[PDB]
Amino acid sequence: YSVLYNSTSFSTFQCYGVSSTKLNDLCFTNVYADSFVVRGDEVRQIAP
Amino acid sequence: NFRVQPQDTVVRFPNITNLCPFSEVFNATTFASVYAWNRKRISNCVADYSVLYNSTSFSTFQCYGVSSTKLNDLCFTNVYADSFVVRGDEVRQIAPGQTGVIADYNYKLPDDFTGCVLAWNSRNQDASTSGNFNYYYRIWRSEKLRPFERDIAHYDYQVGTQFKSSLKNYGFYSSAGDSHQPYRVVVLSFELLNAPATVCGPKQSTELIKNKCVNFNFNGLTGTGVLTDSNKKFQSFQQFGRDVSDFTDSVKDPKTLEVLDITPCSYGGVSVITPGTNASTQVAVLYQD
Amino acid sequence: AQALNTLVKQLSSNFGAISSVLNDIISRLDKVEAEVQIDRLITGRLQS
Amino acid sequence: NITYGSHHLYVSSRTRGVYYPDDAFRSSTNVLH
Amino acid sequence: GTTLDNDTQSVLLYNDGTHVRVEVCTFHFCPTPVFSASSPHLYSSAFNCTLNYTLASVRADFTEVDGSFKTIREFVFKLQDGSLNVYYASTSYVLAIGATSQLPSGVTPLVPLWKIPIGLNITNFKTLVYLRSDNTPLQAAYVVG
Ligand SMILES: *[C@@H]1O[C@H](CO)[C@@H](O[C@@H]2O[C@H](CO)[C@@H](O[C@@H]3O[C@H](CO[C@H]4O[C@H](CO)[C@@H](O)[C@H](O[C@H]5O[C@H](CO)[C@@H](O)[C@H](O)[C@@H]5O)[C@@H]4O)[C@@H](O)[C@H](O)[C@@H]3O)[C@H](O)[C@H]2NC(C)=O)[C@H](O)[C@H]1NC(C)=O
Ligand SMILES: C=CC1=C(C)/C(=C/c2[nH]c(/C=C3N=C(/C=C4\NC(=O)C(C)=C4C=C)C(C)=C\3CCC(=O)O)c(CCC(=O)O)c2C)NC1=O
Ligand SMILES: *[C@@H]1O[C@H](CO)[C@@H](O[C@@H]2O[C@H](CO)[C@@H](O)[C@H](O)[C@H]2NC(C)=O)[C@H](O)[C@H]1NC(C)=O
Ligand SMILES: *[C@@H]1O[C@H](CO)[C@@H](O[C@@H]2O[C@H](CO)[C@@H](O)[C@H](O)[C@H]2NC(C)=O)[C@H](O)[C@H]1NC(C)=O
Ligand SMILES: *[C@@H]1O[C@H](CO)[C@@H](O[C@@H]2O[C@H](CO)[C@@H](O)[C@H](O)[C@H]2NC(C)=O)[C@H](O)[C@H]1NC(C)=O
Ligand SMILES: CCCCC/C=C/C/C=C/CCCCCCCC(=O)O
Ligand SMILES: *[C@@H]1O[C@H](CO)[C@@H](O)[C@H](O)[C@H]1NC(C)=O
Ligand SMILES: *[C@@H]1O[C@H](CO)[C@@H](O)[C@H](O)[C@H]1NC(C)=O
Ligand SMILES: *[C@@H]1O[C@H](CO)[C@@H](O)[C@H](O)[C@H]1NC(C)=O
Repeated sequence: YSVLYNSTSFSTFQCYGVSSTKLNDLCFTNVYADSFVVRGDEVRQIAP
Repeated sequence: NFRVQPQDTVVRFPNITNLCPFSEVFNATTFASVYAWNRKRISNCVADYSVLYNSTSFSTFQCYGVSSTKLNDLCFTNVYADSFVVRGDEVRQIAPGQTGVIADYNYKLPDDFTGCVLAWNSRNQDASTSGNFNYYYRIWRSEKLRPFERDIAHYDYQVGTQFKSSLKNYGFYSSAGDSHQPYRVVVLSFELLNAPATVCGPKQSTELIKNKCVNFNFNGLTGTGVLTDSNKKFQSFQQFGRDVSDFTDSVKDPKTLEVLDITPCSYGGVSVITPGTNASTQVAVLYQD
Repeated sequence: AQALNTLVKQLSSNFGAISSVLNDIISRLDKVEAEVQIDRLITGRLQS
Repeated sequence: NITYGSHHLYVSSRTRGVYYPDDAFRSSTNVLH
Repeated sequence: GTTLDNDTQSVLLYNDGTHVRVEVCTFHFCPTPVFSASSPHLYSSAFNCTLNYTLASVRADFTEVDGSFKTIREFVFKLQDGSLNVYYASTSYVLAIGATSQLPSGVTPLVPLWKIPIGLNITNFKTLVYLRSDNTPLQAAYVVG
């Protein structure tokens, strides 16, 4: 995920159940990536 | 136990005649790059911050370790102002416990950070139609930065088989979207109520009232007690004294550098003697001590 | 023996934290949000 | 510039290096830090 | 500093004779940084320098004193959130010239002196001393723990 530093910047990056600084030292089980397009004011709705 | 209510209010702040350089750190002509972030020492000034209401406004005013509404009644120790320019989507990386390119390689806050983070959009000051390329950020360091650590060295790093510069140029164009627009960030860091302080809020400190139960406020530390002269010698780096429990039982007065003992107002056991209800309404009170 | 074994078994209580294991909390969270879970575990084990 | 040689020993630190761990005044107490 | 040459920044904390100055600059240091005749012979150049101010105004002369050792000056340097914290205490310690080298007995508390916002990685450090006019070292000793 440090290969994205050269090209990609995220306006929203919020992690749940895990600290973002601990992601480099962890292994992850049953990983899924859900991708879609919403409006700008609907990004806040993507949260528990 | 026998309670004594406070009657007067004693406010004791160090006497400061100067306003803090809000125009010097918020209205500066140039801001540093985030990899070479500038730190300014702040001392001997009054942190009014209501003089900024007329001119400037901030998109981000998150404070850590202190409430925003309590800033006017406090004194601040070891105040620093960190200023840099970062992209609009990297403002959220200026927070404790964050990851990303800025938090890893450019500017890291402590996990136990005490202070406030201020940021505002700096378009038409740091962006141009042809593009402003005067701002840089680190892209790689071989090691994540420790909190409040700065790396301004120029070095290359290996991308595949070639060597590229570890410093990448910000491309700040006018009308590029708010997430890609330049943002000026000011980070204020301090510590509270543990050491002598020279930066204080506007509080209009009052006279000293001794041998009475008063509501005191010494360098932002509020409470209720009785102030008396003390034969304690503070060692010039100490502002408050503690007893065997963590309780402020002495304080160095910031104007006249003498130590005042702080004593609780309520003291003494009280018991009441009564016959039965529906036998009498008269009572006898035994005041122990 | 039952008192000592109950003391041993009560270390599996979450005490309102995300986990009863200190290692899990330290591995998933940084030291700002692991601190509250560790404090909850400390309070519970001191109560035991 | 200087080629005068060096000289080093290994002494023990007999309770040296004690400093004040905080800025709070304390008297007549034993405090853990 | 870390490498103590001109590809990284370094902290220069010293007494010039009348003041205690701290300089966080990119120094092209001499192969042996040392004062010669109460004059700095520390660095050839320093360009990208982010911190430069005086911490205290103490009057320390460069005069050799004959006799035995008189005082001990103890320091504690630690890094805390990018700032160099300095603790200091000076005690009278009469140690003879040819006597056995040992630290004093008892406890002398070091008071907190300065908090210098260097903002640097510190993995190594070197000591700066001063010599006579003919570049001869004086009678002194220092301990590192
Ligand atoms: C803070 O202080 C320190 C001390 O000066 C500075 O940081 C440390 O510097 C030391 C040197 O004193 C480094 O130690 C060496 O670093 C190398 C690490 O190897 C990595 O980088 C290589 C080239 O960049 C690369 O080939 C190698 O790849 C390996 O791992 C990859 C995954 O990580 C893998 O894909 C590859 O196949 C390959 O196996 C590494 O990425 C190396 O020569 C030695 O092993 C040795 O460790 C430290 O690394 C530095 N510290 C840290 C924590 O990394 C630092 O500059 C100071 N800061 C300032 C501002 O001065
Ligand atoms: C370089 C760091 C450095 C430190 C930490 C330092 C601290 C320091 N030195 C002092 C005095 C002093 N200390 C020294 C000298 C020194 N003492 C030293 O720590 C060193 C290295 C020297 C020599 C260069 C002398 C001669 C005085 C002045 C005494 C006087 O004026 O009466 C004092 C007491 C000031 C006072 O009582 O008003 C402090 C706090 N001085 C320094 O020069
Ligand atoms: C910088 O960005 C470039 C792409 O623009 C990245 O370089 C490529 O990285 C991949 C692995 O992700 C390699 O297989 C390619 O060979 C690289 N490209 C070239 C042309 O060499 C690179 O990872 C980024 N560097 C960072 C983020 O430090
Ligand atoms: C920040 O600095 C700029 C530049 O000096 C100030 O802009 C000037 O404001 C005055 C007063 O309104 C005008 O007369 C000038 O024309 C402005 N421009 C220049 C180039 O001087 C701005 O007001 C300052 N803001 C604060 C809060 O001090
Ligand atoms: C740090 O600041 C001091 C004080 O300004 C600088 O010392 C001056 O250096 C100039 C140029 O050599 C001399 O003309 C002055 O006489 C010096 N002043 C004093 C009081 O010594 C010093 O060079 C700076 N350090 C740097 C830039 O590394
Ligand atoms: C292809 C996705 C694979 C996911 C694997 C498991 C998730 C663990 C890594 C999560 C981090 C995702 C990228 C975050 C980048 C943050 C940089 C920034 O702050 O801008
Ligand atoms: C201001 O504070 C100083 C602190 O040294 C004190 O000496 C002085 O008396 C104070 N001024 C007034 C007018 O009380
Ligand atoms: C940096 O140091 C190197 C190695 O000693 C030297 O060759 C070079 O001239 C120095 N450069 C500067 C700008 O001081
Ligand atoms: C460091 O020095 C170099 C060479 O003088 C210069 O180009 C660069 O801008 C400097 N970096 C800073 C001041 O951050």
